[PDB]
Amino acid sequence: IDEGLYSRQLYVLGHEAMKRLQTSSVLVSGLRGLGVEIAKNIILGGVKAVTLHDQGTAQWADLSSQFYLREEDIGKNRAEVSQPRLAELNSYVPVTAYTGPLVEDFLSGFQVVVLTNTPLEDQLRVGEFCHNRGIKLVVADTRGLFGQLFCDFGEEMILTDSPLSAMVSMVTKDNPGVVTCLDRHGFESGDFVSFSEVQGMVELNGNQPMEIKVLGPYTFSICDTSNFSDYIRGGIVSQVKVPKKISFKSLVASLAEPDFVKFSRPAQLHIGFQALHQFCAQHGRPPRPRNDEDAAELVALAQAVNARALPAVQQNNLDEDLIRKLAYVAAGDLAPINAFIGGLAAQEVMKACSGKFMPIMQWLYFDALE
Amino acid sequence: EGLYSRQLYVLGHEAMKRLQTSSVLVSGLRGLGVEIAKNIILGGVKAVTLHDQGTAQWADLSSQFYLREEDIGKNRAEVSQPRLAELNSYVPVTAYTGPLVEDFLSGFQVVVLTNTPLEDQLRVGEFCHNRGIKLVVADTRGLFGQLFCDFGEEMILTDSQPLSAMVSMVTKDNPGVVTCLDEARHGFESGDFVSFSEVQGMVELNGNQPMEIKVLGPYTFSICDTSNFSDYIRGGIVSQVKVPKKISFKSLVASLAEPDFVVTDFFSRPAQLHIGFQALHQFCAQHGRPPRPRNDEDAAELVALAQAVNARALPAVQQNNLDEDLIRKLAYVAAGDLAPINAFIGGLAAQEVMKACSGKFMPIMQWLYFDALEC
Repeated sequence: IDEGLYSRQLYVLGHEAMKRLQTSSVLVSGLRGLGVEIAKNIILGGVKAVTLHDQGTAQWADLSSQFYLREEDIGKNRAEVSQPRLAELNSYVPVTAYTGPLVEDFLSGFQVVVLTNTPLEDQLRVGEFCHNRGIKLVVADTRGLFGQLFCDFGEEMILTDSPLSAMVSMVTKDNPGVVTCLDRHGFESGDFVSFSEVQGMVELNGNQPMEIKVLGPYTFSICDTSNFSDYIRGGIVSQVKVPKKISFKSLVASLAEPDFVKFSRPAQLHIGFQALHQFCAQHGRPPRPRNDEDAAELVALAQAVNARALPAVQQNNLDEDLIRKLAYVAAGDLAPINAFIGGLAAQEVMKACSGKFMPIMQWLYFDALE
Repeated sequence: EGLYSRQLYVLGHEAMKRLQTSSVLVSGLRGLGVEIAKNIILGGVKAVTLHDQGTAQWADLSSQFYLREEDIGKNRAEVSQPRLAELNSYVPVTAYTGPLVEDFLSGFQVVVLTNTPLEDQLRVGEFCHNRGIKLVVADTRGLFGQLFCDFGEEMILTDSQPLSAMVSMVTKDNPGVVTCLDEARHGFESGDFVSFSEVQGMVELNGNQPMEIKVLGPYTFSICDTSNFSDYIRGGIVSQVKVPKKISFKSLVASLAEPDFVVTDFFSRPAQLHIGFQALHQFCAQHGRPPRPRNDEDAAELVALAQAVNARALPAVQQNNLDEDLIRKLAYVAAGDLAPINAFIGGLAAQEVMKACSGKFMPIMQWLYFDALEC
């Protein structure tokens, strides 16, 4: 909408004005701490609908961080237990539970998929599918003090970013208002624009950036101006944001060729996280703290992961200290971390759900106590 | 003898069974506050007290998951409390709906302020600083977040070319004792955290998490218990990983005026938000409401308030050219109460509370300012 201005759309996207057309349905997979934080945020955010997927049952190790699980739930399905309490967050957002396999024609009924507590192979599988049939993917993970966030919003996303100016010769009081000037173009459509020094309709000056619709070299269409004051000559226009198609690698691709985005050494976490999946897949558990053996194993795995990695990621010297910290600190499931990363993950979902604002560039790594 | 990274987990709330020393006040039960509370309770602090004098409003409901439409008009702290109490049977949760008087405050080790007017933030912060009560201030204005920490001039924490020394002996004992002849040996003090490589015989020392050091003489110091290790044979290098410092935190009053910012300590934008937030507080105290979202006159007033805050500002904060786009944005923005933001800021603030209760770890040095945009 023309009336909806840049700052104002930033809100509506970030769950403000919840009773607005909501178009994207979301699968949140994995209902341990991380996923229930994400699902809670996402339902309060008011996305069209939300399905909670889990094939695992509630375990003692899950109780600490999952605020909707109790002692009376151990052994019952995590999604089925969480769904009633999550459904009560708001009347409008339908919450459903699915305990089946993430089969391709099931996933296909979704615009967004969040993966949590998911083995690496399943991430690659689900992710290549999602990327192929256009489903937007958020992958989120917490290993003690460390966090990981991935996004593939598909090889197409129109993103707003940020400067050429023109000199206002006239603007109408029409719906939409129509700006003019002397010899201005390149504004095209979808550009957001700001004003200053506009005599007459002073209201255009301090306004939010407005979406533009170019009609020609001298004229573009601004936000509706019917209920404003009449115009007089003075005034300059500027260009505040422009759209760009950003192309996203699939998870399988980005894993090998990762673009990174507060932690000082993400490529090493990246390597470290890979090795961690390899460890868990071997042993069936993460590394125990107070266990210098598991940590040595993880270092061996990290070294090999580093050896096999493409020249981009590949480190000349990998931080074995950092890897050992990751091993010793992998057992942990810590509410404040989950809540924090669950926060970031939910804004990713919201971005994937509408608006097209700039998503995390596939990989983000975090240290809590650096 | 928890090794160092095990210690980080314990601070985190990894084990809630072990003894808990600090009781916490969370004031303001709006969505940001309830988020912090819920995190801190799952985290297993000794005791939480929820404070709110205000009643559940329409705008409170989108965040603040516990509140529903039925709760409108009931006190936010009291509605929030039974549900919060179910999260952890080890953690006593109770509501208080009275004013923040000195008698009430004095019992707490850590006080968290959300939803608090500035003049109340400063009065409370002067008090907590004088008593050595650790303060955390957390705020959300739509897409913008604000985070503040005062852990007292009493705060000690460990931090990071690293000092190295050669090992002459390690006893097999509880605790084990290291003998070291290096001239470097002088740099190592009690409470340093230390790690090893190249140790022969007692190989279990090379793998381990950094352990805390107690110095016994000019040539010796005591590490973690090695009673069940293998006999030390020869060689080895002891390196200094972490080193304890005493940092002094400015109280909130002083810190408002001379802020140290973070994601700068782990340039103009936070200083400018700092101003905006100050401006925003003044605007709200005057109009009894925030700037309306579609109102350019509100936005232009905040710019004038902010421009004046800037003029009074000190060189740490003051700008030659104030980004009025940022201020106008913040005004267009203030109404917002977004769940993913409060959650994420509420995660961070909770980590801080944790550090305050049992932390030798680096809290936010002064202010952390956030915008919901990423590079």
